[PDB]
Amino acid sequence: REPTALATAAAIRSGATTARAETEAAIARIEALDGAINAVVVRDFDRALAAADAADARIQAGDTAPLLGVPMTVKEAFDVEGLPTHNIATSDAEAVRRLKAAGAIILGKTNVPGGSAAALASGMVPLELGSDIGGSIRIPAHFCGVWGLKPSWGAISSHGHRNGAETPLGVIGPMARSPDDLAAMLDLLATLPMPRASRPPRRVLAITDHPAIRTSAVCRDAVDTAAEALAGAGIEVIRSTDLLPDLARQHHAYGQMLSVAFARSDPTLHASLPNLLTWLSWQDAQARNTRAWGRLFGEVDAVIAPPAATQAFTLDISPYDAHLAWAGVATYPGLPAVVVPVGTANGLPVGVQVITDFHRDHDAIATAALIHRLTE
Amino acid sequence: REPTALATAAAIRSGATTARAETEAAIARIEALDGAINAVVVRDFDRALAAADAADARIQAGDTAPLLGVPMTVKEAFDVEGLPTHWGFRQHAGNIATSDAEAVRRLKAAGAIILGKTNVPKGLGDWTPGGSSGGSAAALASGMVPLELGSDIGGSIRIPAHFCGVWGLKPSWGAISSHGHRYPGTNGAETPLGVIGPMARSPDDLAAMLDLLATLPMPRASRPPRRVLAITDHPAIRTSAVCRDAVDTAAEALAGAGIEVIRSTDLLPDLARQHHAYGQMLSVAFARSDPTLHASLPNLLTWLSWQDAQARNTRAWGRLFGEVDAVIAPPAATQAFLDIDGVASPYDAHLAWAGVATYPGLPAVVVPVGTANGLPVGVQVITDFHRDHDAIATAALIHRLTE
Repeated sequence: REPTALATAAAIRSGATTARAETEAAIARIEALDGAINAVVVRDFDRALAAADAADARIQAGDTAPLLGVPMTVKEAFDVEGLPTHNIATSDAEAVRRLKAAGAIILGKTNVPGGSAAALASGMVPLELGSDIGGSIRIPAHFCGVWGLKPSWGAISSHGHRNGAETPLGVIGPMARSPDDLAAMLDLLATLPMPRASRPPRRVLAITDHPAIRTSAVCRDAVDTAAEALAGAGIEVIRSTDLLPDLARQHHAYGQMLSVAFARSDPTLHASLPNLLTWLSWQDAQARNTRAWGRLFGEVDAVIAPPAATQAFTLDISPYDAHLAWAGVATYPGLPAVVVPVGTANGLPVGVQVITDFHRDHDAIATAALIHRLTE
Repeated sequence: REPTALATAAAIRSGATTARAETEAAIARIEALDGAINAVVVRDFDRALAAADAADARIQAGDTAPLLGVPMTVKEAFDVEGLPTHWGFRQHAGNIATSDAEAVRRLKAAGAIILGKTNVPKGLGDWTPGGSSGGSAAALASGMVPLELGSDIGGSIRIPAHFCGVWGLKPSWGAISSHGHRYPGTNGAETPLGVIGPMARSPDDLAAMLDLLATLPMPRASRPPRRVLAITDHPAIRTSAVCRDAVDTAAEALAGAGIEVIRSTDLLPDLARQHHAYGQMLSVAFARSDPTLHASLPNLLTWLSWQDAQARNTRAWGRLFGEVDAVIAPPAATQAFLDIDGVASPYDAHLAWAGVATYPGLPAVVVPVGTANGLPVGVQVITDFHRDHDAIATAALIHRLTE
């Protein structure tokens, strides 16, 4: 039941603890627990302790930065100066730069999924930083019972996260065990200030079935539980609308675009890339999809849905993207989506994803928080 | 000249005039110039007066949205609800915009009155300088209206502003939504280059417009600049003496106010390579226009590689902006006197000065700095990505100092 990031920060500021203590304790927890959970695959414990010392000095000098002294890890795909990335990074990723400027201590990097989600769930650290490579923020968060924000496309710079430009599906985003933690991370990471949460939602679309994959009853029931809780608080919940984009076609288009990213990654598959004119048509359809979602969001304030179809589930040197169907609902149009834990079933976490309109990230967090409070 | 937009808005707020009066006056000024300047090619005067009435009601109800009652026009490329956008229908009603472009929506919400739409700027060799040829810039320069709204992929904000002696912001890439705007002849690949932006006769006007138009809040102006790079030569084209001298005038004014002006730096990205890469991207954006461009389309891997190089370019500019606060340069190679902002080829040298800021996505303000040979001449002020407000402030400083 370890404290939140904001709680740790305020405790360091108030003199109830120090950055050094928090870093020492987190190292101990990792060494204790990572024995059995191999999450922290790149350790930077000595430099971290020295940085904790630096942060303590800052605190004593009266500095008031919102994550000062808070230990954390980040996905191994982020450059951290002097650590390896799949090759030694000569500079920090932009997101890492911003986290350090806010005072956080990077203890090391977690293995690609859910490393980050495991580190959070096991209590090792209160903050983490993932990236949406096929639902790699939301699905681990759902599997492991923690919180994740897959932000609006382009909200946060992915410079230093792995030859340079932003990709039309990929985003980086915060993971935590608290919505207030997510919100503070978003405000630190965002290139430009994101709109503040508006009024509580008045109407929500709840969906439980996706044409591309069968969803388990547990995941469906979780959405239903959330829907009923919202209804009970006087929010109107609908289950169908003419403004819902065609999810089958959307999922097909998502898989096409996703396969480009992975075809480009290996020269042997370079022959199978589409031609430029096809690519430009795919980008136009993506843009249209975003606008279609915008129209839906003229009628509803949020969409609630499964994060994934299930709960948590060689001599050779994936084509199958239907497990990503639920992730692609938000990813393809670039909409923000928060995964929130809503309980355990069969001794395993289950969450719900809350999708809002483009740039309504803060609302996704607030509505997720509302669901959590109403579901206890 | 006529008052600025912010001056008009304060006069309406103070009760010195009304939106109705301002709209009546602007209509009269447009009609007065029908002989010589036909820039307002789509007119919506009746609905405008009713919208002026609405704005007056808002004022009476205590609203203080910053453009309330201020008349304006917008480039004909923008959708305005109830006015023609050519949608390809072989009937009238099919070609009527059913909604405002996002930028127009924002302007109207802030209280501006859209009287109508201005002709797209005329091309190089088709040219108040030029009469109507400047479109938005001509409407501003002639005093018809104090606010305008343009779009710029190869200079159609900056260069008309320079030709006509008015102000324009080519914002940071992505700063303002281009929903409801269409670059004729493009195929989606113009998206990494094109921006929409405000035009006015005042830096304060530009700054207020930017804040109303911006999707997300833009950083506030920081301290005054301490160091500026002045450049007068581009490898792809010869620049006229007068355009060079304008930069020199601005440089000397800044220097005289104690700002350090340099003329060279190791951190200046390679303008020749950048100009070539800009032309390549334009040749894809406009490939629908021409069988030759269609034939010479690259493969996808090459396209994606061009986008990576563009991203690297932006960062190279960022490194330059760790040492200087602004770059001042010609807006264009001359003064006044398939279609890519007035030119017929993606590789036309006349785009050189436009490309300096366009390719990396940097903000650039064009500011009038006087007249030579009886024609306006301006300077473009380029700042780092998202430092739009600094571009405007530095432009404003230049203007004050060259009085």
